[PDB]
Amino acid sequence: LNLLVIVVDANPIWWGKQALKESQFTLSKCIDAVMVLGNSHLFMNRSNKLAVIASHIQESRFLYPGLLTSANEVIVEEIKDLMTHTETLLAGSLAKALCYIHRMNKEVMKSRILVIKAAEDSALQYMNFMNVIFAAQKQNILIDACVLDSDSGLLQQACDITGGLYLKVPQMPSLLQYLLWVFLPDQDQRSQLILPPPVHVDYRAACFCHRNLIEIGYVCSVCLSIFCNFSPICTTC
Amino acid sequence: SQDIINSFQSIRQEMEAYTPKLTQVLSSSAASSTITALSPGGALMQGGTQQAINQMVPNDIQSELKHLYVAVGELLRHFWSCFPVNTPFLEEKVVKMKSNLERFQVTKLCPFQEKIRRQYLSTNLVSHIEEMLQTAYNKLHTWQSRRLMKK
Amino acid sequence: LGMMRHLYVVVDGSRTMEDQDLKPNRLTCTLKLLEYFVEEYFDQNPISQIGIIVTKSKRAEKLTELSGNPRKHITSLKKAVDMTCHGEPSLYNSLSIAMQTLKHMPGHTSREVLIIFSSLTTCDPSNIYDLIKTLKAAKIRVSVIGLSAEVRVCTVLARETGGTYHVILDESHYKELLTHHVSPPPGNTEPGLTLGGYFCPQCRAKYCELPVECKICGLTLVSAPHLARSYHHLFPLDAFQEIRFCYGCQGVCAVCQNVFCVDCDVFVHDSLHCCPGCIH
Ligand SMILES: [Zn+2]
Ligand SMILES: [Zn+2]
Ligand SMILES: [Zn+2]
Ligand SMILES: [Zn+2]
Ligand SMILES: [Zn+2]
Repeated sequence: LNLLVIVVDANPIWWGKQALKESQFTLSKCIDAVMVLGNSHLFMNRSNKLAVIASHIQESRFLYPGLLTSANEVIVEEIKDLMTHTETLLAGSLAKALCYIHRMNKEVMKSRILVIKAAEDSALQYMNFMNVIFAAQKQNILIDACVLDSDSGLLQQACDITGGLYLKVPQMPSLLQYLLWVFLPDQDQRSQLILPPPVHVDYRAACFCHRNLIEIGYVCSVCLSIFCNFSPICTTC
Repeated sequence: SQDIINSFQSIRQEMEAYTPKLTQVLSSSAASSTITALSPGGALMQGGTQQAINQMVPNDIQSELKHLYVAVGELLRHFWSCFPVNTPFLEEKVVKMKSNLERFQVTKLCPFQEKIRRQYLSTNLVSHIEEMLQTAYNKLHTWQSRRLMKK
Repeated sequence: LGMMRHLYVVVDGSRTMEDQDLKPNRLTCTLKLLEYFVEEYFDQNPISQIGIIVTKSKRAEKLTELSGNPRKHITSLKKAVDMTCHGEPSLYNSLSIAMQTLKHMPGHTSREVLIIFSSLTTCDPSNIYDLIKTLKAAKIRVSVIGLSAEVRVCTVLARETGGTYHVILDESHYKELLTHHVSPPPGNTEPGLTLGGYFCPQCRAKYCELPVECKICGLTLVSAPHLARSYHHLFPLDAFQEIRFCYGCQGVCAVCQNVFCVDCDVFVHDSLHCCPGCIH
């Protein structure tokens, strides 16, 4: 019961930018906030599970499945091995997240995925990122998300299709207090608490040639491919 | 491509000194101020007031707000229809000229109406309608700039 | 795959709509399965439309204009549950209303008319057999779902224009016949997407949480996640070949050479619809 997969944004280009920005919030002061929420999920019930995924560039390693002193010393040594194409990939990590939930749901459970996104969104994976949301919506898997600086437009649609929460933190070093407040309770205890409501949804699409975010465009009538301001003929078939 | 090769360098050396847990994860000051953030009196302005005040009890103003819907709505459906058909004919050009003055006449007949109704308390929001006439305003500016580019 | 459809649904309002052998009112069993039909139609068809016409006392009246609102049809069928249903219907008048405003759709669609007909008699002031020559010219595909019998003019109307004609066994057969019409048979429109909760991008006309077109500027406002579900049929994913440690679940694709398992090979192809190794 209550399996919680955390997908951390381990983008080594954005985290190195803040490591020299002297903003007093590095990666090592953020993975330990995942480790405390990882440890605090293993206390609210006896039979609770955990899985942490790290989103590198061109790689996405599982962290925790390779008492809590053997559950935190693995995530410490794996960040020490993974952190030693200038945009991160997120849909490859949520694809492994839906694969791990589906296997652990075969050995029995309500599950949910918490994404801690840090860098800006990559619109080049919108055709794949939207597939893993409907694959998660058909199994009632919540996709919660907390963002650090910039509102990811793709990630707000993940929390409203599935039914999760979207929360923009205003402060970097108070990350753990938001994580323990709105993402620590499960789906059933969420109905009995007050959470901040979603404030905005970023509904756009992408062209099939430029993949730009369009608000007014042209769709085909048989292919349903949305296009930019040309509309000569159906390009696909 | 000069800052990518060093920020990737700076994050590799950072991941040797690692895992402080006791006091380096949170502070007592920042976590206490976060309680004020998620309280119903903090960054929850939608939580403190759920229903719009509408400058009075919403019976008489919402009658005029419904009349302000029909006064701008059924005039803009004549504006956007002739704007839709590009046509490049004199009949559509004269209709665009005829709708130009009326849309300008729709401004002063709604601004004075918002100067009469919202002077008793000035409590409700009336500018939500105003961008719909402002969208009718700048669409005449960009078409005249396009017709100057077309000719 | 399928194309756009502009489907009218013609509902009978005869004297014989108060008959048994259904739910105890024959009209309210038709309106019950039609409200299920409108919901299932807009989910397998994203950008289509539905009109609903009724016939009563030798006249046809358009109950709902042809618009793609999946809510405005259901709240109007719930209003017409207590219709009086006096007189005999007409089939020339109903296919004239459903032709004066279905002739002007563009030619890259599949215009259709579905007549749910309970009465046996179509008292109409003109000849029917020139409409069927006219409906065949306008490429309209008229299909009839009949009740309790088989009228001759409803087979000529179905097989000449191109539709089908079926007769009800019971209420379970009636729900099965309507589910054959939700599937589409095998040009570029201008929509505007609806960022900011639900606003309008062309003229800032705020309204409720609908995929309906703009009532002022006349632009269709669709939701881009709704169109996203109908992908993955075009450039679909291929199957794998098979002969410990996995790549998806961590405990064989021929594109990127990534080993899967049996519990992952059933999940990538069926529900995930995208290879988790190919996204890297
Ligand atoms: Zn096409
Ligand atoms: Zn484009
Ligand atoms: Zn509009
Ligand atoms: Zn596997
Ligand atoms: Zn592959």
